Amino acid sequence: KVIFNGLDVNTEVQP
Amino acid sequence: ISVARSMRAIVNHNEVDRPRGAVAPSSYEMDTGTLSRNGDLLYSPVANGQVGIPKLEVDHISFSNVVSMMTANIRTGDDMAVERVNPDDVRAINIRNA
Amino acid sequence: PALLRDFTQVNWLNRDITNMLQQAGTKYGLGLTETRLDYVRLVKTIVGHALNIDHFAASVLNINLRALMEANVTADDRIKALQAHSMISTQFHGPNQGALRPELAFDHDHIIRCLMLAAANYPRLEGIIVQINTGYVASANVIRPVSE
Amino acid sequence: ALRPELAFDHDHIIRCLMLAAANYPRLEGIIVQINTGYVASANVIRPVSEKRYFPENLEQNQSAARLVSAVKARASEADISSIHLAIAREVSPMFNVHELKKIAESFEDPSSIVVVLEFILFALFFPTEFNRIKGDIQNVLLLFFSRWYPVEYGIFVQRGATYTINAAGEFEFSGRNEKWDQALYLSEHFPALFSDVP
Amino acid sequence: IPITNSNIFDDSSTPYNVRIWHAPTMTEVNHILALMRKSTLVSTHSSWHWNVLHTFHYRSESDMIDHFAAKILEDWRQKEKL
Amino acid sequence: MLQQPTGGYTTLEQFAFTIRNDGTNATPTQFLQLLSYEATENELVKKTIPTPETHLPSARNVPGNVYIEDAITQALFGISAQNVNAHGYFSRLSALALPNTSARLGLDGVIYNSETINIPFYDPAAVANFAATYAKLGNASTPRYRADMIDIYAHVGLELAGTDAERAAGVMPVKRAKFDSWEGSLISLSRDVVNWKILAFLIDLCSLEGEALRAFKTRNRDVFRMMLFIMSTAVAANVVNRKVTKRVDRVLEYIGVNSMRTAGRTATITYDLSRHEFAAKFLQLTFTRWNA
Amino acid sequence: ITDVDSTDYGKLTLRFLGTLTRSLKMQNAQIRRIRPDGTVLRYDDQIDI
Amino acid sequence: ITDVDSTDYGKLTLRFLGTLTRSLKMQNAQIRRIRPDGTVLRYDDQIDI
Amino acid sequence: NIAVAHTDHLSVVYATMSNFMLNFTNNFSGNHATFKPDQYVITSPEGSYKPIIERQGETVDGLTIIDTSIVWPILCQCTYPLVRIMEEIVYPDPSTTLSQSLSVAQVLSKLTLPDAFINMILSGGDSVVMRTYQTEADDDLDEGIRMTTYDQYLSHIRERLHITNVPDPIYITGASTPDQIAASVQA
Repeated sequence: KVIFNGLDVNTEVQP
Repeated sequence: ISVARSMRAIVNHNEVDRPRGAVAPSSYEMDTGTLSRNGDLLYSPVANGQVGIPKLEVDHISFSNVVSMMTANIRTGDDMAVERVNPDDVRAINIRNA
Repeated sequence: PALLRDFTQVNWLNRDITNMLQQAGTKYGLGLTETRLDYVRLVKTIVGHALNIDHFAASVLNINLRALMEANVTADDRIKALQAHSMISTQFHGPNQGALRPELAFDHDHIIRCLMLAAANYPRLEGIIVQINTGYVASANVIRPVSE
Repeated sequence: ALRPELAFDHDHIIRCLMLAAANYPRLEGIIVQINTGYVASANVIRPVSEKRYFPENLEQNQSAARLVSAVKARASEADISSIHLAIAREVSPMFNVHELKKIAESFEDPSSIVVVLEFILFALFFPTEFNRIKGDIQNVLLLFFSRWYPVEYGIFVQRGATYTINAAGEFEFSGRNEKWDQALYLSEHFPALFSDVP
Repeated sequence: IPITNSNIFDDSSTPYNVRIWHAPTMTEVNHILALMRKSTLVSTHSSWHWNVLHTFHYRSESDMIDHFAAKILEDWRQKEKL
Repeated sequence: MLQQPTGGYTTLEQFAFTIRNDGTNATPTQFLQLLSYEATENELVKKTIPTPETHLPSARNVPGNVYIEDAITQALFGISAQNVNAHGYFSRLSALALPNTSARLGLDGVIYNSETINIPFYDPAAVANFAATYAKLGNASTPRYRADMIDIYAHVGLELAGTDAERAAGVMPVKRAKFDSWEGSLISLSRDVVNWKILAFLIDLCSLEGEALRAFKTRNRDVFRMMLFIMSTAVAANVVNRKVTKRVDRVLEYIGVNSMRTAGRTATITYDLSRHEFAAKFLQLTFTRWNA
Repeated sequence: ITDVDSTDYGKLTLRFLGTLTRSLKMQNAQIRRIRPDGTVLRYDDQIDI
Repeated sequence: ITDVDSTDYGKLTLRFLGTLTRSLKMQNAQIRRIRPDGTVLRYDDQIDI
Repeated sequence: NIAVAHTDHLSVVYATMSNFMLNFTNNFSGNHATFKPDQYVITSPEGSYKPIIERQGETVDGLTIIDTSIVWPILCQCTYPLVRIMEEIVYPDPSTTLSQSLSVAQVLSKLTLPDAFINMILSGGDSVVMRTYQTEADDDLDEGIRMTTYDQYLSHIRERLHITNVPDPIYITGASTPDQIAASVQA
């Protein structure tokens, strides 16, 4: 879709 | 009875060079020594070419020690972000192969 | 007490402490002493401060840190758990934080022990794990009840 | 005709540029912005409103649905800024080593070839930037090859996934399959897909 | 790879299954065999067909014992003529 | 730059290897004196060690100065070390392998990317000679280059427990090492040995030649044997203690046999699989060098 | 004092690791080519300007 | 002395496990396979982890 | 349909941008098989090591990561002056990009200067501490044998020898004739 120069993070793993 | 005693009579006597029964702190309270490569603490070497005595090897108390500690740059236990990406089609997924 | 040197007004004490400190065998210090920069970022990571502290606590603090740094397990390894708890062939990306975000390795041995133990003590543990799996099935949306 | 100003000190400027490159993270962006502006001022390219992504009928065709959803997965909406940046960075100096925005492609369906073209076009429009991120491209193309040309792939990978050039100029392949990292871009190693050695 | 009984009329659970391994260098073979001590019911011939290392994995120790006894009789019968 | 003596760097008192014991700094030899054995019916036979791969792994472009002494000694004897190959910085040693490189290996055990002030270092010739072999620690993990984790340990047995007769014969009974011991003896030994500046021992092992090398081997046999000892406890299948009339004898069964154990235990340091691979590789290299 | 905006100077501004300050000290520094190993090369008129 | 609260999921699980009677004697306890016959097998490298 | 707009127009924009004052690096040689960037560091005997190109991963600037999908709009959804029907071509004034290149260079020298300036001082400059032990009675403090620590030599002397293409000066052992020293000094 829209251009994005960077990692497109979605998950946030716990330690 | 005074087994925990580090020091005693921190005062001057007006006549004698030191009061009788005055107790200086042990040299071990003040030998900061070195952290070793293992992480074991050590006293300073007593003579050249000797490794120092590990502080846990012996019963003296050492009140100066090198504690390693992480700086602001190192951080641990923070939640970490990632781009999870789903399989394009569930039927195509391979449960099986070794 | 090594800090009392040339500051305490008590003469014998200052003399004695000066002697102990002037020995070859004993040398007081108040670190920083050991900096350790990263190999990639080139910034300081673990640093060795010579605190005024008992050698026992220092030894425990050092044991813990030594554990955390010698594991060579970065936060990136959490991805390996994520793959396990994810649908087969999900991919994960980034951000390659590197050595700068260390963590302890997943303690396989101890966890399996505690599990077998609890399963002995708490048969109801079964119903906990089932509950977890149930929820996963429920979220995978494989099958839904219907009126028809 | 005399200009009563000091001479451009070429040598000093390159030195201070190098020091700034060592110490000032913002330098890269600064230079890029200058270049971006040039492109923006050259008026060489503007986004249009309509998309010419598919041949007529093929978008609404029922059997095209996967390929469409494939193309739509890759085909991002235009922005003057991102485009001008893409153009500018072909000329701008790179300091922090570049990385590809990693793609998860199994390459099962034929439509997956989109990603392959997505790289080929990238290598045509932007040979330079392609040259920086190419190993990260090779990690993807290797999946495409192993899935589409398994036997040629086994041969190639048996030769080595990478190579180094020796002083005589001859190529020297690793003999080993190993995933590329951009950490290697600054090393002696090159992705082996781009060796052009038959 | 599962193996069937040599007889094809015996449709019953297969005693074990062969497992081809990636190998190919001797070193990779060593490593695999070292790691096989960590597995459960697993065994190998002194050398392998196609020169590809492959190991047998048994459903149970009885099946394993039968395979071992069979192959022992074959080595015995062979060394008898060697 | 520290000049290498006609003997190795090891002749210098600055590099002396000593484990703490009986309240002093014992030389490894006087500790090895306490070692005693119980031969079992089983036998170790030393097979020829495979020649190490010619390949030197690339010292990938690394800005930092790798602490390699700490990395090796902790990989081999460190109590808490794990996943030693995933960081894989042992490869960096190959940077020193080149003639006329700008890198220096400091006595701190750091591989500086360039010569630096107030940091004494080994003669670059000798470090080139050492790196030429030990950079191959870097390819400990690569599948093509892994060393045997089983047969190599027989050599360890032969070099430790092995009597001059057994060593001549090349076969010895699988032994069961034992020594009178203080609490946590194996752990303190493994740290005293982790603290060693072993790079002296290795650089001398790799740079010396002729009568100097032979004198080096006779002078340092006990050092090598001690490293071998900590390693053998990392691989020993179990380590019991015995009551012996108000004394306690530590007992490792068995010398020369890798149990391949990876489970942790209080008595000794444990090898994760990566440590097993690394140690096997290290043994390959060091033993190949120990015979010439 | 010289009215320069020296913010972010001598620092990495990584998105995930945060800002990281490197040492600025570099007394007697030189611009030098490095071998890909990362080790420094002697200056050469043949290649370096 | 050392009870430290849980995370809400841990409260739910501790509640679910019920009262911790802990009749099992942990003195020198170990994890070992029984034979189906009811005897306790020795540890076996070659089968137990 | 768009290739003329790329080759016959945008290509010139690359050709001129390549001559811009601040595009100082050699980005790519046209051959993927062999090209590697020239790689440099600021570096000192004192111990600093500062690569110009380095890999730190994604940065706040958003320049590091590349979405290659950008090629699709460039083909399938972007107009060009050449396509299409006739449109006047813009030739930007040099003065804008030039003058901002120049202003950037002055911003940069102004910025690096305090760093460069402090370090000139911490270096101790072009001089070295030197003991001068006397070998005879009636020796002035100036007279005697000059000597210095190795750290000073590394820090101040040796780089200059390297920079002047001369053999590294000989070590002196016990067996050292003055003539060898003369050959070395003249070398």
